[PDB]
Amino acid sequence: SITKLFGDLCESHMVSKNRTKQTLKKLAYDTLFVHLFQLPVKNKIIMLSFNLRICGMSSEADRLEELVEYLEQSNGIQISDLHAVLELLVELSGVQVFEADLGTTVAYQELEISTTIQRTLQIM
Amino acid sequence: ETSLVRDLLYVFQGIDGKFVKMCNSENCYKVDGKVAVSKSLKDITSKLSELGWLHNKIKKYTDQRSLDRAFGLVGQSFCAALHQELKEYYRLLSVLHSQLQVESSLTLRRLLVWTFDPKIRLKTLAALVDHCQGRKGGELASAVHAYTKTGDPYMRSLVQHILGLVAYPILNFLYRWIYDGELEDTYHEFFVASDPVVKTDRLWHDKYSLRKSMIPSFMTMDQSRKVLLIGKSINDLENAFQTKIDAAYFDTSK
Amino acid sequence: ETSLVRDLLYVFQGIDGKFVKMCNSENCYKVDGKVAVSKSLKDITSKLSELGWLHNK
Amino acid sequence: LPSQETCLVEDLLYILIGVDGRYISVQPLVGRQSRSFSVEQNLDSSVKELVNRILPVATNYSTVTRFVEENSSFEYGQVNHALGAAMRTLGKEYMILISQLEHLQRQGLLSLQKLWFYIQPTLRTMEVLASIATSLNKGECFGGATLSLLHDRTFGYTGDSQAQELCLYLTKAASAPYFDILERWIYRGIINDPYSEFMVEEHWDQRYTIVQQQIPSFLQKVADKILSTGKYLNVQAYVERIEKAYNYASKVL
Amino acid sequence: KEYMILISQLEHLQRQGLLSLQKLWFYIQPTLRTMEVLASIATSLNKGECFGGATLSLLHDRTFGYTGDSQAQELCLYLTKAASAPYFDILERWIYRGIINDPYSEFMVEEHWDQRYTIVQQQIPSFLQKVADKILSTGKYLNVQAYVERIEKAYNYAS
Amino acid sequence: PNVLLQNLCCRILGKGEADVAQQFQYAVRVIGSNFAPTVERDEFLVTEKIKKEFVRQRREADGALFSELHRKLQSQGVLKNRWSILYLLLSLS
Amino acid sequence: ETMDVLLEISRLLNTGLDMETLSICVRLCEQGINPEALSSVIKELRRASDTLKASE
Amino acid sequence: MSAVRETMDVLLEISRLLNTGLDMETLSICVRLCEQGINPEALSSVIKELRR
Repeated sequence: SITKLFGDLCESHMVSKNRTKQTLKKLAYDTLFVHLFQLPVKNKIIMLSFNLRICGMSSEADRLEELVEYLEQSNGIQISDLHAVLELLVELSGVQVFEADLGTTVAYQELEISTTIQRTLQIM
Repeated sequence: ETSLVRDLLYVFQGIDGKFVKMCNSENCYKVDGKVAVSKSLKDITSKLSELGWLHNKIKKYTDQRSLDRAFGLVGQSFCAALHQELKEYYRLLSVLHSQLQVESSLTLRRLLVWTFDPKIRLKTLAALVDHCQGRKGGELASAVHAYTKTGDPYMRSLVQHILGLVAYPILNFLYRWIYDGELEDTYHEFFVASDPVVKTDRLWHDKYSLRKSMIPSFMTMDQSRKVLLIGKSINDLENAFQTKIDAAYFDTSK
Repeated sequence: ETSLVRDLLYVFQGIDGKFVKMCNSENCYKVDGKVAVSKSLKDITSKLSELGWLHNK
Repeated sequence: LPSQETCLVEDLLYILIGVDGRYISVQPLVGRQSRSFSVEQNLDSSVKELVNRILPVATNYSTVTRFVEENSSFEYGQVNHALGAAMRTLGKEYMILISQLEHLQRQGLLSLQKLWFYIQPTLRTMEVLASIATSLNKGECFGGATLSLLHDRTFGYTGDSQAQELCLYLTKAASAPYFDILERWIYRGIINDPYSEFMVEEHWDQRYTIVQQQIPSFLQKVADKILSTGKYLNVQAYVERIEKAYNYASKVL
Repeated sequence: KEYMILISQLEHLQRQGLLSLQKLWFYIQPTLRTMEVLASIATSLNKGECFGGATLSLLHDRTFGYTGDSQAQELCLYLTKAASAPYFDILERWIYRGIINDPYSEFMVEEHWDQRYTIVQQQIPSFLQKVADKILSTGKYLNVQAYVERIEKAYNYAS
Repeated sequence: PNVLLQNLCCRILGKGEADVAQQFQYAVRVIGSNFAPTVERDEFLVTEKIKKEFVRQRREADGALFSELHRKLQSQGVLKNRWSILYLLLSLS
Repeated sequence: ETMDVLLEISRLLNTGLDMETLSICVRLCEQGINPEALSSVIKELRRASDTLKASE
Repeated sequence: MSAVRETMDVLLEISRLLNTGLDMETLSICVRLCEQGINPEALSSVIKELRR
């Protein structure tokens, strides 16, 4: 049932309390109503995969395409509007090789140490 | 001022600093040998090895750790988990160092509170290494489960992490032994000793005798004895692991 | 100093740079000139000498 | 004090490359491949102890890196060669770590403590390889003797996840040469090993009988399967790639 | 912890000319009301000799007694629910699942069908003695504000 | 990028979407892994290849004519990245 | 099968979905709730959800 | 706008001489790909397949 599933949906993002469950259910229904009042997936997916390829994630572009193909040869065992599910994921989407990868790892840890310090600096 | 902050940071980072800790041979606080002496000295000294005892105890365990395995596989697996929570401990020291040199903040009260959340963390991890002299799981497994049985969600988080990694040889030994009866222990990573009673042409007799002496808390005596029966027939969650072994008892039966 | 960093690029290209070098049994020789830099970059530039000796093979 | 730590980050960096440092001296004094590191004098014992705990790190580095350059210099065409290739690619990410932390030393801010954190990941990776390499020098292992040694380490280092990764990689990457030397023995009944890369001893059903020193990474029972493959050729799920050879053996009979 | 960061908030300020005697006493004032009630709470638990439900029963009498003063009311509210979040979980698996283990006598029902359903007075409940019976007897048939309705909706399931 | 390349399939193949899908997949793969030019930029080299092509075919008049056409393309001052356009038209002669 | 498979695709596309929520959304699609609506609905519910978490 | 029309006319003339068999629509698309910094080598290969 759709009315239940929308409450499971709001409640899943939190995993007073009782009031809040209703406040957030009301929002789900509302957005649905507003939305109503106002290309095939397969292609949309390829276009996301193009964007990966130019960024040098060749392996991942293959892998996203391979898996999207796999589902289509089966019919799902608990899926039945597979195009729409993939579509929802689409709309919510978003030497020197080894020094690029390492350099990112080191630079990301460098960012973290500084954000904890500035935050403590802020309380004072 | 700032020199005596530097001096206490090194005790967290390792063992001793600019002056050595030991009157005799023991790790109780440090010598009065500071450049500034007040009567606030008596508390900067008692806030310099408050957790310093408890850093070097885990670090020294990890120093002794270097077996390719011998007298328990599980013992050193436990000690790896402690090397990972050591690791995180070092990142909270690197932000102190980062405020105490050029790349107040030279105050020694700010860092107190920032080690005070770690003072409930690394202190009960020192309590847990003194509670585990086990080396075949079910003393270690019975240890980390017994600190989720007392309150405080700041030590409940630390010991619920470890439970899943003391467990990691115990279930990796299990699944293979439901299915095939594969064996890949020489030091015993399970709570059932592997062939104590040599294989002979069977009546369907015990080729394994169980130790009731060490048992996980994610198993029991009667659940230990069930899975030995799955091993004959082929020939995190703390009560839901005992359910699914009974569905392995049920799957080899049907 | 930075002149020394340039000088090794040419040991890959040849056998010889700013300083006169030679290959004997193995390895392009190193003069780092005057002291004014660490006694330990000459070891770095020895790992790199075998690639100038290997170029000329 | 904070400035006294600073030339010891720089001095340390030549020690990790392997070369001679500026106040940390490099010393062979052991017949094993490891090299001992001694820091010289200081007028501050605070920095003396700090330097000392970073020194067990280039210790485990120098084990494995010397081993693979001893193998290429004095030539081998063996499965212990292909192990030495497998350790070489882990040595690639290590020596580029030494460069990344030397990039931030020109933008200097590095402590010996802040810097230790990054050294602590790569201490794990090298400690596991160092302990495989020291056990091979005492053994003097060749061929199948190396394959089974490596199998012994996949058992022991399961329960430290990050140690499993390295010892799995060595056993698989050392098996992929060894089991190809098997398929070329299915296709042509006569092999050439440049030393020994396979068990079969070469000079009726042909005497392709084996030394009891070289065998697969597994025990002898799967070995038995490929011994009878060559007797007949004259007429996990990585041990079922042994099963496809012996199934082909019943059909050729 | 939230006390000691306020101590650090003043030490930052104390390396400038600002704070003197009663400059600090406006920080001391919400905290004074806060710690004086937590301390008159702690005297009675320790020296009263109170563990299990008996502690809850004291904290319950604080919510009554501390309606005057909103700051006072916010602390014993927060302590009496922070003291129950372990103790409710043990009773929940009894009335939901039908499993209990008591190693420290965490809940009132101490095992040993012919297993007993004790309601002890060293863990006397915060709630009525009558509604504690309704806890007890949910568990009877599973054993081999609105926090009282949680038990009643447990109780209709079981019988 | 994503749109323009799809447009290319659509006009040539003379089909809309859900007809050109597999073709799209080849095209995306092959453009993306080699996105940026693999040659050193230089208008003159490409032009010379076009004129030699005219001479080889003994179309001398058109080879001279071409020279007038390239100056006209260049002069307008609108399209830059000219070498790549020209390059393409030469490969497909 | 399909759900493990979809959970990898969701992750390669970095969308923001976990296994529990995805499962609820699948049953929403099969009940004929539009993808565009359902994407709208996820976003609004998250924004409010996070605002409530920072207050706790 | 006008210079953009004149320029396309020049390009169409470049196309007729070389026998590409690109229309006014096919050329205009090609240009647009070309202006975004796509490698012409890759681009030519795709085209040949699309005509198959």
